Amino acid sequence: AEQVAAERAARKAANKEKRAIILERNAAYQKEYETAERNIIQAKRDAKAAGSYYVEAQHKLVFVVRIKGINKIPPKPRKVLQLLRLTRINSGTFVKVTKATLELLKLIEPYVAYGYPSYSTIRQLVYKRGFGKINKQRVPLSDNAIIEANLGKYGILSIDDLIHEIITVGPHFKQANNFLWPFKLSNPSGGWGVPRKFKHFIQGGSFGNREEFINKLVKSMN
Amino acid sequence: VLKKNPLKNKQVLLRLNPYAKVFAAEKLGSKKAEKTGTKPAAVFTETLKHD
Amino acid sequence: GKSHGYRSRTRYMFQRDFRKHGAVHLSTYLKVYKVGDIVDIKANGSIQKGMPHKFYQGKTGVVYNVTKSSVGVIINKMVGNRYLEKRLNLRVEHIKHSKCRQEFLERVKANAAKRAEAKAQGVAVQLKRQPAQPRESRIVSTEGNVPQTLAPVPYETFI
Amino acid sequence: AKSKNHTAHNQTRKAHRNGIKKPKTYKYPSLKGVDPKFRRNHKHALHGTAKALAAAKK
Amino acid sequence: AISKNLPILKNHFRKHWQERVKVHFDQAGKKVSRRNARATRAAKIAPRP
Amino acid sequence: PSRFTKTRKHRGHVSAGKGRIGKHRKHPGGRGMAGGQHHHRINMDKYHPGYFGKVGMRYFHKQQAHFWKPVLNLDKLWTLIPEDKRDQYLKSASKETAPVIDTLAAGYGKILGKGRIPNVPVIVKARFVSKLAEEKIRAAGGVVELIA
Amino acid sequence: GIDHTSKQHKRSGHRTAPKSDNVYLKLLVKLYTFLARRTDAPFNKVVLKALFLSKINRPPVSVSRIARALKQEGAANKTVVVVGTVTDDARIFEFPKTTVAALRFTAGARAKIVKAGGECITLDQLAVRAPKGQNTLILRGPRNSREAVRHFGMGPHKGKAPRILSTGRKFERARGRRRSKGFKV
RNA sequence: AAUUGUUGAAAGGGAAGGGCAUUUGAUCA
RNA sequence: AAUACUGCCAGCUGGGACUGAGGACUGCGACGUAAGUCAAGGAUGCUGGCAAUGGUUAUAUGCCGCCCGUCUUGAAACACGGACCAAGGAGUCUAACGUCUAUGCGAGUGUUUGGGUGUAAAACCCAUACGCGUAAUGAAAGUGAACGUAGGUUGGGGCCUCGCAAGAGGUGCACAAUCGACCGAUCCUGAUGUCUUCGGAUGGAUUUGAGUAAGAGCAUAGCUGUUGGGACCCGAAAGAU
RNA sequence: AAUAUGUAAGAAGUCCUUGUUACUUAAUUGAACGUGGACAUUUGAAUGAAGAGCUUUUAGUGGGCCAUUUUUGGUAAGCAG
RNA sequence: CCCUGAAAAUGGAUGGCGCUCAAGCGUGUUACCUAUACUCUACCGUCAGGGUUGAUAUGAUGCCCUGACGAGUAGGCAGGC
Repeated sequence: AEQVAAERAARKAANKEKRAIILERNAAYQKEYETAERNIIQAKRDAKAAGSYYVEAQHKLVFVVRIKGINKIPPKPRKVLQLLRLTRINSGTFVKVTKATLELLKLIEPYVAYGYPSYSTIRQLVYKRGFGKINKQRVPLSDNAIIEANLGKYGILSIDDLIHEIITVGPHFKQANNFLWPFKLSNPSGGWGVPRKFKHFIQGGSFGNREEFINKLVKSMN
Repeated sequence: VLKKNPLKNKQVLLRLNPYAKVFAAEKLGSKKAEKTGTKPAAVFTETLKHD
Repeated sequence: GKSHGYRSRTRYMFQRDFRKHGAVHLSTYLKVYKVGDIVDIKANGSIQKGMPHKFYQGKTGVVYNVTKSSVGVIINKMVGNRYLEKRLNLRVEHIKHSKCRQEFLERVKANAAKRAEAKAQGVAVQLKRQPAQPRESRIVSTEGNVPQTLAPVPYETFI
Repeated sequence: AKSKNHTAHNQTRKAHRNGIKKPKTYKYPSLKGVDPKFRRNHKHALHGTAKALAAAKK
Repeated sequence: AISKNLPILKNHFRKHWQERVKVHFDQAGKKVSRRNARATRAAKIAPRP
Repeated sequence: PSRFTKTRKHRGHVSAGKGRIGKHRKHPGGRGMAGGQHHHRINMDKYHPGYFGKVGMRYFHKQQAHFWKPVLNLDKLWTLIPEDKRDQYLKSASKETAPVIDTLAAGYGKILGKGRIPNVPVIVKARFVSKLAEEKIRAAGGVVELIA
Repeated sequence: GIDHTSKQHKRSGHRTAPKSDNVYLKLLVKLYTFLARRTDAPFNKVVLKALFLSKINRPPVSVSRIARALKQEGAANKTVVVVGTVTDDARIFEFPKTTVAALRFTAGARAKIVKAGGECITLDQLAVRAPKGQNTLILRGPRNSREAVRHFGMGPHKGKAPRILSTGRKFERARGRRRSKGFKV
């Protein structure tokens, strides 16, 4: 019984090959991100310069957090919240923007705050409070092996791949979002910034759509 | 047995993202953009301050 | 006392439409009804034989029986905390076809046609429908469309 | 000594505690309420096709 | 008095039945006494059966 | 029994498992079968239909001896014969020598046709026989003897 | 707090380990638990689950039923497995050779199998011969054939064996069962 | 045990009694 | 050009509080060409003091704190009982049962009505009868369940074969619905024969049953529920001898 | 109008050929049940699901009140509905 | 905004003390304190998903791993003195 070293060496070789593929894919994703951001910036610049206005495409991904307790909730909004996986206060989920999802959010707007997330806050959320759902259990994600095992059928095998699927909605965004447990955030470190949370954002509260302002609140709560 | 947080433990960050070493080496977090310059059209310039 | 009859509180329900009284157009009697077809129920006031009840007005059901001039409809009625099936025989007059099922057969035929044509080469059939996706990027040109400045109007006391 | 007559409060919650269930559907539905002549001819046709299938494939 | 899906039972205990309860606690004693009486009779009646 | 009785666990609870709004009073619905057409009519119609009313005529002094007609189906016909000879008479299927069963002596007064008895000669004696049973026995090759 | 969508701390609703205190039954349950845990054949898991069934959930299986099951195509050379008791049927006359494994065997059924040419083995022997349940066929008796299930679900227009003690005339045959005395059921 | 008398200890601006934590007094491995 | 504002850093670093769970190695990573090392699936090293910390109780301090049990939508109430302690005190038993569970036997099942025996109300043994089930339907007379591999079809665990796997084919116990076959009652039609009025073969039903369709039952014990009994305990104004 | 509400968004499906009937049609003309045969990436809108379905037993319950909105009787009511 | 309209019976209520470029009134911006609320950790119990007869070694109703939850009258079940 001396083959333990042979299996050890084979495991190391396989791990090194896997790490090489992961590094190549991560470099490709970073290059794509930089290219896309620069392309949008220059497109806005040329539209401004050519006597025109650049109408940005509507954001396809939003982050929704629950800012209301589980008491005094009407049954239809309560059911919508359960279907959207918001059963604890200060719980957040990612949502792909469609007509059905927009009408769903319009119903439980009074009890949630949602807005367009950014790559930095998405990465921070996934790194810090990123938890998976394996065998109906909340197993923390501290290695790419678990992610590859539970998501390799969809072409996702690393935490960076999962973050990429979250930020850019693709063919397997539904499964990528379903694999992730809803993020249990804490109260904001710097406070909510308003005297009354249960008022609309235009009316001076946390209730309602915050658009790009959701990033600051999410990072404060995370 | 215990969850260690990325972005605070360099070993765990490097284990999760092998590209982190290359990112730190190339300083991709602070990259200077191309020094291109375009001038807005007179129509937009006047519409900005048209009262 | 109290009154809850077979035609109670149907004054505006079992009533013919404005300028649509008289006999029934000879098109309903020419419709062919088969077992399994989905039909809607709409009572007609001119014919008082085989009229449906108030609850079954506007409900949609499958056809399970064919008779001389009548068809049987299975309607799921919610009583208590369960749905119970109800087999009710109604005349042809107070029953019309449902276009949602016809749209479903049309979509199925187009679905199969696309499954044949696209898969003849085998690339991105995408046979499934999608909701209203967010609009992509667009560029607007102010060539003859200079934005006009708008300001709120003063309050007026017109009578 | 008068008392409350009728109220529908909490009835919806009571009915929804045990979720309202759609009736269980089967491939072969009940053949009751169907035209007796059609049922008789269906029985005859079923016997005929069963005999034909038994004679053809064994 | 009347309840869910249970059978109908006809219990005939409505008079002063508590005063007329006969419990045969002396089954073994009666058997022993009968055997002793049989032996005594057999001895008395001579070898006759 | 007493140790496993729920009263011991109910000790301490004020109502002792009988409720507070409605206490465990005496018979509130009546004694015995009080009410079968007034207030318990719903249960008496949905669980015990047919309790109230008369059905047939009257048979005074009905002795349960004239109706003593025990039944015995055809499948359980060879069980009356002892096992030690049952196999022998099963393999010996000849008309000149066949096993004989006395159903009256066995305690059965009527024989019914059900079981598809094996095609062997046999003799059966019974007070009453059925048409199907007799036809099956004669088709097998046996005969039915009428005894009293 | 959590707006629970389901009952908290709810049991699975299935019976784990037998409720009986039969030492041999517990030993057999332990053996089949070991098998089903360290093997991959679903037969071991099915047998282990059936071992927890109650008396009413474990109806007897007759030798006639065994013969009928073995009469199927390709089932002649198969090992019959009955999780329960195997009874003897006198309505059958020809019993083919087989191999039946069951917990308890009726004396008449065992004699019938021995005379036919088969053998009566236990679940432990069945496991020893076929650890993965190869070439086996599981037989279960009729569960809804009990006399206590006829009375279940009694209601109007159902005909579900009303709970009675005596049978005959003037015993729940009056008004409520005939159209001449009012309504029929 | 309820109740009562002495000895020894403590508290007592129109009640006593309890919980959250500690100082002080008595006692304790 | 600089600056204000917003967003990013897989940029660095200063200060403070809580926590030390796990117990020879197993995995994922980094540094190091390589030995080996590491902040890498949960804290170690060094040093100081004592051999006081801490547990129980009384008082004191800061805050909080309405009287136990019942009725009630609403109790602390100016609603009800309680001055205290000690002793007793309230869902028990019988007969027939319903669901479930356990045991034994099993188309059979139950010794203890009784007899023999007995270390003597203990324990052991036993023949015929009898209770329930194996056949039910009609008021009754009466009759009485395989055209079939005990039917056809769907869903169906398991098993077998092919298949690297996945998947494909066959058989498919149990169970769900439906269509069929047979038995009893009712409505009908009516084959030979004949004590001319008896006999009821064969073919059907939008009819009907607490049926058959390879039996599942019997005995005892246990939780809970119902009935009758005084019936969880206590209490009437009354009636009769 | 808004709100509220029913049905459909597929393998129990679609399509090709043809076996049965005592139904029906002038009629292999229609209806039902079928046999054989073709369509598994993307099984036919989005989301979710400590899994879903089914059976038995039974304790307690059958005097309610209050809050936003709609609203009846009453001038109003911590009034009744 | 303030003033007259504006009067009820024991002595009293923005809680009172009190407050006048307010400590009163409307609005705009930061910092500060806290719920048995939220995030993490330590322990207990319950449930779910599993590993552990290759042993001397016993309690596989035993041991261990991971995840989630823990209110409550009448009432039910289970484990214990």
